[PDB]
Amino acid sequence: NRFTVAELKQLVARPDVVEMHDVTAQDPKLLVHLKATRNSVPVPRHWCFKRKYLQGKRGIEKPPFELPDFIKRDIDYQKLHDAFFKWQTKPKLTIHGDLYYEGKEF
Amino acid sequence: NFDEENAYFEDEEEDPLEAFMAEVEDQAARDMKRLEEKDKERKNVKGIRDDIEEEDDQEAYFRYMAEN
Amino acid sequence: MFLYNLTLQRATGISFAIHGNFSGTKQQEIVVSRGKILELLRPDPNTGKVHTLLTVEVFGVIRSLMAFRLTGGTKDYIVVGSDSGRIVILEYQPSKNMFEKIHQETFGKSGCRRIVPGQFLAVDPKGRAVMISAIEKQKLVYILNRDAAARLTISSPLEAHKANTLVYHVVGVDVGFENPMFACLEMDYEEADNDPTGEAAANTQQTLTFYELDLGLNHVVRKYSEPLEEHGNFLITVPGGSDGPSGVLICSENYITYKNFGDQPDIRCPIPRRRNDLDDPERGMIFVCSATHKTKSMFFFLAQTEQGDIFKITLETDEDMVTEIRLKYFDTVPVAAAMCVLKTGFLFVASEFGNHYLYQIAHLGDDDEEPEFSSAMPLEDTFFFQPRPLKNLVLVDELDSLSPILFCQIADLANEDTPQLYVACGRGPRSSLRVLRHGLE
Amino acid sequence: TIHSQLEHLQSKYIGTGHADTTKWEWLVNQHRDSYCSYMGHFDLLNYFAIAENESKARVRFNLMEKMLQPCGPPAD
Amino acid sequence: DLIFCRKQAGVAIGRLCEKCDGKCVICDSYVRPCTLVRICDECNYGSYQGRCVICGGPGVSDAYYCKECTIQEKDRDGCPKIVNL
Amino acid sequence: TLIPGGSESLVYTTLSGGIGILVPFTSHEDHDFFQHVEMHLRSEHPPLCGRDHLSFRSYYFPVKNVIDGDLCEQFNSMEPNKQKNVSEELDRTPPEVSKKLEDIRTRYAF
Amino acid sequence: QVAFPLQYTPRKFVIHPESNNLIIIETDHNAYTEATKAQRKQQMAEEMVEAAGELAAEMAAAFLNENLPESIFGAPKAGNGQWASVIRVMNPIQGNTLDLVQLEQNE
Amino acid sequence: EEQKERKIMKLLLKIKNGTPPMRKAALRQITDKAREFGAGPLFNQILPLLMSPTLEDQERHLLVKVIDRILYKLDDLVRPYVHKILVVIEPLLIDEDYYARVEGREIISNLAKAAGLATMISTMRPDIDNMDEYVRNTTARAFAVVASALGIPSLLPFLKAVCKSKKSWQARHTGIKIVQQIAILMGCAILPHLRSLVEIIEHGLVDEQQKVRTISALAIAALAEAATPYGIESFDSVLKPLWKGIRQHRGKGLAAFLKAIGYLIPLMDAEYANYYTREVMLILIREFQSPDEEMKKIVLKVVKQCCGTDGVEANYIKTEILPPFFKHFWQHRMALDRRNYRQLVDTTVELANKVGAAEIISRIVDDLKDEAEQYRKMVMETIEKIMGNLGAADIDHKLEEQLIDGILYAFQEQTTEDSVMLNGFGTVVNALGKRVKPYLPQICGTVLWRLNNKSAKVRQQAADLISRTAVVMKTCQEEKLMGHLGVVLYEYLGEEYPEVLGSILGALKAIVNVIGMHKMTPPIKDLLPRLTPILKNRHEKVQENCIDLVGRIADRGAEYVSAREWMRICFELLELLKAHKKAIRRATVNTFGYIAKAIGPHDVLATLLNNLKVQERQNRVCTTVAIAIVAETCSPFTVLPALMNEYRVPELNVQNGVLKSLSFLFEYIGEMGKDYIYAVTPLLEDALMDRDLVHRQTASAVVQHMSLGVYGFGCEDSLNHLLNYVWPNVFETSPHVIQAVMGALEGLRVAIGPCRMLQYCLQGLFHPARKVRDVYWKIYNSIYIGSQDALIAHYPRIYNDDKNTYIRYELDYIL
Ligand SMILES: CC[C@H](O)[C@@H](C)[C@H]1O[C@@H]1C[C@@](C)(O)/C=C/C=C(\C)[C@H]1OC(=O)C[C@H](O)CC[C@@](C)(O)[C@@H](OC(=O)N2CCN(C3CCCCCC3)CC2)/C=C/[C@@H]1C
Ligand SMILES: [Zn+2]
Ligand SMILES: [Zn+2]
Ligand SMILES: [Zn+2]
Repeated sequence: NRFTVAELKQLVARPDVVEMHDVTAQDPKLLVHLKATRNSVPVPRHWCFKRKYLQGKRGIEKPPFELPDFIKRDIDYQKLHDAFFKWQTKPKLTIHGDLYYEGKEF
Repeated sequence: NFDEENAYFEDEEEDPLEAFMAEVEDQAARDMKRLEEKDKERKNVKGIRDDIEEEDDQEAYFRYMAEN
Repeated sequence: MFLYNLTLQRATGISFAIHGNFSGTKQQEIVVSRGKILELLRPDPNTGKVHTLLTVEVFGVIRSLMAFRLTGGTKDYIVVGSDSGRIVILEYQPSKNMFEKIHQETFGKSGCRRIVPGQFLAVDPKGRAVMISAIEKQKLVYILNRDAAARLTISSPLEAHKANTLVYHVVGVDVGFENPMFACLEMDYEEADNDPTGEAAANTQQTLTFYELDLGLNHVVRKYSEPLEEHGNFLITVPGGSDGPSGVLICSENYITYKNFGDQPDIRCPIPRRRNDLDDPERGMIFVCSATHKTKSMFFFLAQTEQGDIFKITLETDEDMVTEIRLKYFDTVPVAAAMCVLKTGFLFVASEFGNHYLYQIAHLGDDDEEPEFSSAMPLEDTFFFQPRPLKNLVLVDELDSLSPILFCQIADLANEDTPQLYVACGRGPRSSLRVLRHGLE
Repeated sequence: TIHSQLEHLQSKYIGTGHADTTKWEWLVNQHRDSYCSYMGHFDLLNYFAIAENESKARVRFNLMEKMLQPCGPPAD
Repeated sequence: DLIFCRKQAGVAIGRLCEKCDGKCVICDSYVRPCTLVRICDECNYGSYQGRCVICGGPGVSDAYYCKECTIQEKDRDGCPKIVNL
Repeated sequence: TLIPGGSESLVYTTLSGGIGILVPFTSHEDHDFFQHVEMHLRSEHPPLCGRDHLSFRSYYFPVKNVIDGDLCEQFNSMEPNKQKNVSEELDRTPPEVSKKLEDIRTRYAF
Repeated sequence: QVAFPLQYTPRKFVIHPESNNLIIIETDHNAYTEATKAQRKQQMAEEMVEAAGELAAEMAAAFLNENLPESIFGAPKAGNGQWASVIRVMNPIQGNTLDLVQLEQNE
Repeated sequence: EEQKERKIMKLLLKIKNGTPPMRKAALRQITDKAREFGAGPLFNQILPLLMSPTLEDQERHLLVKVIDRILYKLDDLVRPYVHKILVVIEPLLIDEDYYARVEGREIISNLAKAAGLATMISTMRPDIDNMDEYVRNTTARAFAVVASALGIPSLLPFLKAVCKSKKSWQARHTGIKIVQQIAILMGCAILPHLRSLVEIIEHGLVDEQQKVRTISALAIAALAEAATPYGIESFDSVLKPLWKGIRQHRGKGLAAFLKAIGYLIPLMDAEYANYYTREVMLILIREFQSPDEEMKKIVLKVVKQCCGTDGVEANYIKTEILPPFFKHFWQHRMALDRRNYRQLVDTTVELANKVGAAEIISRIVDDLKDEAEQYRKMVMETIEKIMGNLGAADIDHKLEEQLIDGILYAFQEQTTEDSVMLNGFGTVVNALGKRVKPYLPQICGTVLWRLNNKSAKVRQQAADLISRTAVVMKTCQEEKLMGHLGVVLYEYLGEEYPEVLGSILGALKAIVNVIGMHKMTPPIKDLLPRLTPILKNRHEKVQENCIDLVGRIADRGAEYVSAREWMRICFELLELLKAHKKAIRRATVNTFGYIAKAIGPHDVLATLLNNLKVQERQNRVCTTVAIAIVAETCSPFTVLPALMNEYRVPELNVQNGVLKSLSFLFEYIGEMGKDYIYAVTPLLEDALMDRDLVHRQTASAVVQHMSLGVYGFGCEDSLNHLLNYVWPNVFETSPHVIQAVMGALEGLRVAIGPCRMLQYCLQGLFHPARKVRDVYWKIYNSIYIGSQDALIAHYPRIYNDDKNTYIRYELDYIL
């Protein structure tokens, strides 16, 4: 008394958002409809994994911290303050729906 | 009941009412007899106290903890 | 990009209106609420002009506005319930021309919420208690007192919550220095959420519930609750004590009912209809607002329908019992959101849209030939009357109001150099196109 | 036990959900607080009363009447 | 058993002891006290009249919410007195 | 542009009959001064019915790059003691603050 | 401000670039058109004249003569899917209506 | 079975010594049980336990709640026992404990509501006529409680009947006492029934019995006190008898009538108030000469009450009232009389508040020089009260000279160190201000003589006087023997008594804080190295004053001592941020800010980072606080690069310290952080990608504090970017990590808005796995409880199915 993947793919307006477990929900039609809303980033993708969200591979061994360019170019007066606020740039930022996951650094 | 004035004042010491009392006594005796008889009481609930008749939030939380 | 906001012309639509002696003297003033602006007006009894004394931006949503006075005082206070989780009490200072905040009591989170009070506000007619209520289960009661310096003191709130309950309207009941009473139109929806057939949704009635505050025991109790015949909108406080009986008027669809707890039967009067009406016969008729005028000799009410017809309601009474409700056609004015009857014989009409009006009540008493309807009259079938031009009222003043603005164009369509504002505003047969120019005329 | 008390107080507030909440309960909750928000905000009611050509008291009464059973009666 | 009271708060002002004087009752911060704490009537009665809301010792000064808790409207819940069962 | 020889503004219209404008700042100094005026008036002159001013202008979305000039012009209606307490933090007298408030209004609107 | 009266709720207007005239559209719900009002009133008259009773005194001729002004007594709000719309050409200097096009009942 | 119900109603022990949950459970069940148990057994057992000789307060309060519940569950069955209950609880109404009285009144109120009025009257009427005066008082108080519970008009007929009783005067006395107790208990709520009560009690003022007249006057006074400032038409039939009585009576009854007059006068208009004052004033002037002291107290109260109204003007007062008042009341006999001493002071101050300060101040200032010191302290108290309430404006040359000479002579002629002379001297000099130029040499000589020796209890009082008067001491343009005083205060820096050292440090600080560091005699490079060892003293006053003094020195005289000593002093102050006292912490924060502003952020920041690396927990937390202080005083631009350079060390427990410092820094600077969010974003990225749990927990804390710090400033880009890294941690089982994640999410709900949060929750609200649903519904409930109203505009569209309608059609309208 539960849909199959191909049967539910025939009912929905957007079949490419249907997945393996989606037919096992209590209300798959509402689930697939919310998966197709014109926003609403998806789930963090590691809920079904078994490695506690930290992958022990990919060679994470790397430099500790690279300071920005503005970091390098009393200790410094209001002229070097002027320098730090003339050199200040906006860094790279990801938009609303770009979640991070273990792999997406390399 | 304390006031240095109250102590000062309370220190120097050395027909219609009857009719009203009689009427009150008759009414009171009738009411007492009716309650003792409990023969004709419909128990018409006057005012229901919602707080007295309804579990509080803390009581509900205790009940929930006991349940699980 | 950084922007600075400026207001050029404030809002002119009225939501609520109260009247009273807010300056402490014998003259009467009106406090009106815009959406987010509070405003004090004073109509001149010599010329009939309405002057604006004070206007303040409150930066919130005003949802309920009441006036009350303590016993022995000569000045009225203002109770405001808003979209914050606070009840506020204000006092007008005539010498400083500003509103002074007297009390602030916080009870919940901000915003127009389902279960946080602030939508309904009732006050005891003697001024010793105030009730703030939400549309859902939560209700709170504050006791108001006075110290030896004649300043107002407020107590901690008493709860009267009741789950799965909806409130239509709350009013305070006028008792003779007895325990304060509050009346509510309530509906329980618990049964309707459990029936999949949809039959518990129907067969569900409004109740008229009475809440008694026992100042000796300091708690609120449900005393009486009775199911009603059909669903009613707002309630009306009947003046009680030593001048009048102590009940409520329930305004409903096609009817108006008087009700009181005790041995008093229910009295119903159907609302009269206009003879040869051109409106759809399936539609009913409700009252939209009311105004009470109490006099040391008698009292009456003024209620207005959706068509804009004001009827004059009087009450035929006995030593304690009410026997008849009599209705008489009074006049026709635009549909109002609030009506205030002022001593010195003035009626203030704040319309839902468009200009507001101040009328002189020219004809006191009723020496006329037009019929007077009654609850004692038998009818199998409804009463009928003929609408006519103004007979009891005279128009004295008209306050301009741009609400609602629907379309605007700023353009130099004349051959001045300054542009004019062409504004399509208004609704129904009272709409208009207005040209606005900056300057004096 | 503070976290458990929070889990009991959050459940107490009307409109909150949990892992067994159905579509019907969610939707009637948002319909009900939508109607209350319409009753609260003065210019939304203005918009509706201009749109459907009714008095504001009539729109308020209609919303209160719709409050009882929004989205129809429940399942099974 | 560290649980807040969470009853309807009244006109009584919350108090803090000499050890808890600068603390916020909800988050235990010391920066920027902003809003005066109110407690219910059963927490302010008889022997409970003046007492620390955090621990229960003799109160010496007013309890406050921090600006961080005031911004999130955490001063809008019930009585914040710590009660043990 | 509303006045002859003035600057362009964004005029809006409301369902309650209100008319208002949003005008851009041209320098950082005016923006900073008006930001500090708004900050100090948010605390020492709070809304009358118990509302938080910053929370009201963030009703559905947080405010971004707008200064409420209807809160700022309430400075001219405070009492002289609080007007002095506010003005002495901006390193200024009340008449100078009043003149600065009137300048931006007369630059765009009436 | 100067005001010029309209018939229904105005929705939107445009400006003619050459003549500087205004083209306004007005529309209302629960509303009759002029023709529907006239024929509904004639219907009610002919039905009240045949009320089967002495047919000897005519309130119908008095009911048809004077129309109570809608700006004072309101427009008859009748129907749930009933509309009424109008297109108007107006001079903005004066208030005169240059042209008026009435549309059918439920448009 | 009988003890059946007893053994089961040991529920009251279930409650007495029981847990709160079972407390309320047994409460509810015994409430349901009451009607069937019966009032007989229930009361037979509870009234002994309430009569227990050593019951507690909370226990007694719980017993009251239980009685109220039984009264609710049994209304008309309590009648045959009412009498009994009363004999147990008619006491507790004259008890010296306030809460005992409240509990007794609540019990009697619930009993009167349970039973009827007729029953209460029938059980209470036999003790109306009793001869034992102890019973007639509890009876009147209980009748007042019953009137407050069931209403006044319900008892008005019984009252009207009982005080017309021709049978005995005791019944009339008790009825009038009932009216008086009703007034006392109900206050301003008697106003609608004022005239009824007044006409009920008014005929007693002319009785043949003297006890009835006295109690009637006391009841009139009580009603007038409850009514103020309203009600004078209701007191009209009493004006003639009261004044005729004060004209004919003499003694106790005269005192009662005068109390009534005094409570009635402030209710009148100017005419009546002015006319009535004259009459009662000639009578009161006659009564000034009375030996009785109760009479003196009543006369003083009436004088204060009448002289405070508008109908009485200063001319009549100074012409008729002041000579006899000052001739009869101002003698040291009044000073040793402790009972009326405060009354005399208050009456004199409130007289001066209307007639003018000059006359009062003169008439008593000639008396500042006196053989008795009690009479000296009295005059000083009155003078300084008047000076603080009105000032020294109309005080002139002769009066100024007399005041100064008197206060100087009173200061020297002092046996025990008292606060009276100290406060008098202080307020007199502070009110005179820049006017006392030569009495400044005089006062300096006096304080020099007092501070030179004599046991340091005179020296600490002199130091307090210096601390409170140095402002006016220097603002008069005089600095030299100011330095002479500072030299001596410096020499008095080694003291075994910490209380005197606190006052010495306070005086030194008040000096150096008010005189300029310029041109001042005692050198700073001498005071400060002598001052730094006192910072380790363990007395609170010494510590606070020393820290305040070092702070002032660092704020103004920073260029007089080397930076190395400043560094040592700040490193020593580091340990005072842990003080159990709030004033110590406040002063330490201030002084650290000053020292940091003085010596520069670079060296102190390097030292603070080194100290953060190597120490135990509490010292590292204090170092974090110190770093935040340095970054706030000297703009965070000067601290952030050096702190971010320390995160570059490839070693745990160093990066975690940097993260804790950043957390507290953003929490402490709040709004100032809007210019520094772009600089710390990559570091927070790195810390959120880390495997270490403390890294991610602290990064979440930083995100929360940063979010709540910038709100309304347009920093949503970086906060959304950081949310993209915070969100994957919602599936974390560790409690501390998930707590920090929830805090960060609720901060982003405010800074970023609820729409974004709902967009993050939508796809998980209905996930097939129960874990995802639990987590997402917790987050959603947190988003819903705050800002329920905004969510109305954010919900996504959901289409109708065959059974139900889900579209919100009103929002689709288009005008
Ligand atoms: C994470 C750090 C720890 O929680 C730590 C604070 C705490 O765990 C320790 C235990 C204990 C008892 O030693 C804590 C010490 C307390 C402190 C260092 C705080 O100092 C005080 O309490 C002093 C007093 O209560 C009030 C001083 C005051 C107002 O400066 C307070 O901080 C503030 O309110 N701020 C922060 C905001 N800051 C700006 C500056 C511009 C204008 C003022 C308001 C905005 C002003 C000063 C105290 C700060 C220390 C954290
Ligand atoms: Zn907090
Ligand atoms: Zn504590
Ligand atoms: Zn509590």
